[PDB]
Amino acid sequence: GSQILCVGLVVLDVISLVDKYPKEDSEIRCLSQRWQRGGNASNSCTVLSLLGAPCAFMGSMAPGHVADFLVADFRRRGVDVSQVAWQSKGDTPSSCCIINNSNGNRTIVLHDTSLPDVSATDFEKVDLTQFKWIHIEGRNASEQVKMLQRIDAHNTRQPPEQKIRVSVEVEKPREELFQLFGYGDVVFVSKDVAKHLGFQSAEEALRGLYGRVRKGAVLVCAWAEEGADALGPDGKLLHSDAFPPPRVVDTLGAGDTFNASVIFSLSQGRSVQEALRFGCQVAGKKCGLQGFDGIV
Amino acid sequence: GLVPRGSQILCVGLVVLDVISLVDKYPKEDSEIRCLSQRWQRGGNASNSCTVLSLLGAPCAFMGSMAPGHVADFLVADFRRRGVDVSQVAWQSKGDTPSSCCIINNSNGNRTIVLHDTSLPDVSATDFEKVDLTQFKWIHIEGRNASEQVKMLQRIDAHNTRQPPEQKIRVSVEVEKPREELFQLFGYGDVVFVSKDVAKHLGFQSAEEALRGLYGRVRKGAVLVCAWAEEGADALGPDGKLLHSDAFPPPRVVDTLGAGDTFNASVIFSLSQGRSVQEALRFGCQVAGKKCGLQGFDGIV
Ligand SMILES: C[C@H]1[C@H](O)CN1c1nc(N2C[C@@H]3[C@@H](CO)[C@@H]3C2)cc(C(F)(F)F)c1C#N
Ligand SMILES: C[C@H]1[C@H](O)CN1c1nc(N2C[C@@H]3[C@@H](CO)[C@@H]3C2)cc(C(F)(F)F)c1C#N
Repeated sequence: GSQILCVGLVVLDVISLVDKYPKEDSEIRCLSQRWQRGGNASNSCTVLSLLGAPCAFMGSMAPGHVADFLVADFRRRGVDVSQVAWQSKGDTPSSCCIINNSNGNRTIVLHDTSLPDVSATDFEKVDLTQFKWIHIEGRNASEQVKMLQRIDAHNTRQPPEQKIRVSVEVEKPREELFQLFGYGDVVFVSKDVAKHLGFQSAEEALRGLYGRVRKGAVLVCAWAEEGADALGPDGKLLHSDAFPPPRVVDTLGAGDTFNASVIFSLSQGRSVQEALRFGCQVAGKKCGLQGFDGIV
Repeated sequence: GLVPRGSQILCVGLVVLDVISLVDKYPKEDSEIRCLSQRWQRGGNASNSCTVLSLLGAPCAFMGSMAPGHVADFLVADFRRRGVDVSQVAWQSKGDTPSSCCIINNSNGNRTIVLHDTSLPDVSATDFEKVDLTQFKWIHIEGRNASEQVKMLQRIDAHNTRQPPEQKIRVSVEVEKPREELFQLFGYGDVVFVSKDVAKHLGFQSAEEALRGLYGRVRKGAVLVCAWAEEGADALGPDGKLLHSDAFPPPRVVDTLGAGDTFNASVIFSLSQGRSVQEALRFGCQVAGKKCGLQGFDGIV
């Protein structure tokens, strides 16, 4: 019961730092370039390791030079990679990220290689005893529901102090993913998902979606520079203002920084209010830096 | 390994990793869109000409700057996949190996480019001075860092001065960017290639106008070459006779990226084989035309 497991994507982010966002049909020169290990669950693993949490990553990779870069980067961070679902078909996903140096805006052109996703059969072969917390990035919902049903079955057979805490992230406005609201002790819903469901604020989103979560769950919604809100079974709306840096330089992975920090703070026994504040604090600190170094 | 004396064609210039993404619509700032296709391609003028030389059956070598890393590894493996000798690469301790990002809009064919950064130092005259020239029969220089490249050209001239006419290294220069610093390179090389883009920026409306207007800038005996895309290419040598070749357009145009480099490599290859300027022009247009109907460089020969 020592590690935090993150199930989701690992993507090579090919980043270009620009003075201004390029206009269509133009040729602009970038200021600088870097390769960064990306993906939601993968970025959250980076943040958890930097916060001092033992953590593991579970996701699909294909053998090759890009996987080697990613594996060496995970290993450099102290991220346990023993649970990686190695594939025999498809390439590892990669993406072109354009980071605007004047405001930190990040634009992503993702290349989805259509690598097979982590399955419920892959998850069944995992020894759950070493994990205190399991975070699932919503992707292949029907297959992930079976993974969540397996964690529930395990917890059923465990004393309350040995129960694995669960968090779920619904970040894409995909109908298939909305069944994941009913799973996990902590549900993270993105601003994009909230707006696509017609909600104009985090408070509207939380009140409008709480009926979809399981009994006792906490629903969390970060609204970028407007801060973040949480709603638990007591019906009390919790809010944290954002911690914007004076100069926002790189927002790529800000949401993942927030998720990992909320998870970390809750796993340390801190209140939902404290975890919300800590999440914004670390997300804000990150927005003032290129990448994840120096967040702690 | 052992490279036989006077056997290789060297190309000095840029190598870049081109990340090309095809999108249904241009992305709005701060958005996450999925592309239809994404390909990593080795680019750069000297680099593309190297690919074409290898496919034409010429032993060839690339000289350009790279920094150790994963971008360089991909580029090195791509050069090797194309049979390009990479022993002359100027490995750098500072800067990034060039990487560019091209977004192609599938709904209108628009190309948006986020060009590589300028952190990597170019091949210097000091780097070039440490190169034993005996293994090269032809040295082609892609005009970049002009003042440094002039010293490289002056070194090749010094070498040729003490060689019998059959062991003299032939030289070609490409002026492809409309940058003033590059225009001093017109005075170097047995063969000078001037792009349509450079010609138009100097106010020339055709290859004939460009060749007649710029011939005064080349060294005694040099041949000035100007390809004008689907209008074909022209050459002008010391005899004052304008030479022309019509283009050889493919039945369906698929990919024109690297067509100019294909033409340069083919002209160089044909001249290195002892063929006339007229024959080399025609061969250059034939290979450039064949390439335009193909995706990439496979199947050009
Ligand atoms: C997670 C949320 C939490 O609600 C505070 N925090 C911030 N999110 C920001 N986002 C989110 C989205 C990225 C893309 O992944 C864009 C920008 C920006 C800032 C900041 F104000 F620093 F600019 C902050 C903060 N603090
Ligand atoms: C090198 C020149 C030479 O003058 C014949 N050759 C061609 N160049 C073409 N270009 C070049 C430029 C790309 C942009 O990267 C546009 C298109 C097109 C054709 C073709 F007729 F096939 F379409 C041909 C030929 N042959």
